[PDB]
Amino acid sequence: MEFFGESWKKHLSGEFGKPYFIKLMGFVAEERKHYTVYPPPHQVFTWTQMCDIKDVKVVILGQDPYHGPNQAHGLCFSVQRPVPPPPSLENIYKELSTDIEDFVHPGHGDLSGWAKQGVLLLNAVLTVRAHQANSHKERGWEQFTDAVVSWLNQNSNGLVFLLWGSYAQKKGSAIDRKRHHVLQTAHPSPASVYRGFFGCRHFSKTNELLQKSGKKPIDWKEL
DNA sequence: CTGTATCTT
DNA sequence: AAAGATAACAG
Repeated sequence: MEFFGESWKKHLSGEFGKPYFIKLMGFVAEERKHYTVYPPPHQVFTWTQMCDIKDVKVVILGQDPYHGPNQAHGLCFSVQRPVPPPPSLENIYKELSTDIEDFVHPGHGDLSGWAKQGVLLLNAVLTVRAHQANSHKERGWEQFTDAVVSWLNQNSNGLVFLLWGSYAQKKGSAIDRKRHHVLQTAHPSPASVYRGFFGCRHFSKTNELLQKSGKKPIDWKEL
């Protein structure tokens, strides 16, 4: 029992011994000694703890973790109780309300409900220095997350990838566009949401693509 | 009014 | 690479 869920560890451990990862983890450790880094150590890999890797069906991809005190916890866009939904999440909920008829604001920002249904809540970069958005980009996280996306692309079928923001969209290259579905839009952050997110209907679209593939749809209200 | 991306140089 | 411009709205 530990940081990486068993199935994920079993399919990603090969990255552990690679120089870029040994260097990456070294960087994060040094940063944590001089600054506050989010999320906490034991929460950087929460996204491997919600469901078996062979059960992922949808992948919502973000940029990097929330950089405010105790928001980030391993699942992209999610915040544990009693932390109130951050602006980006309130925008996700707003999109969900007009996109999904029955969806109503859950009264909290914890997205474990989606994750448990097979929605991988990943960010392109997995750690961030307090108060500095995307401060840990280009340190090795992207290559690690490329490995994640790559395993899914190669070992799964009919997955729905949701790329939110320019950085997440960089993963676009790694996905067989005819073997999987890739939907891309602006980051739900207030600073960019008006660039396409509001009105993207990614949630209903995901379910329609899912149904056509013969998979049960995600119950976005199940939170 | 301040804090929450994206494009350009 | 890093910073300026630009932008849109809830707390």
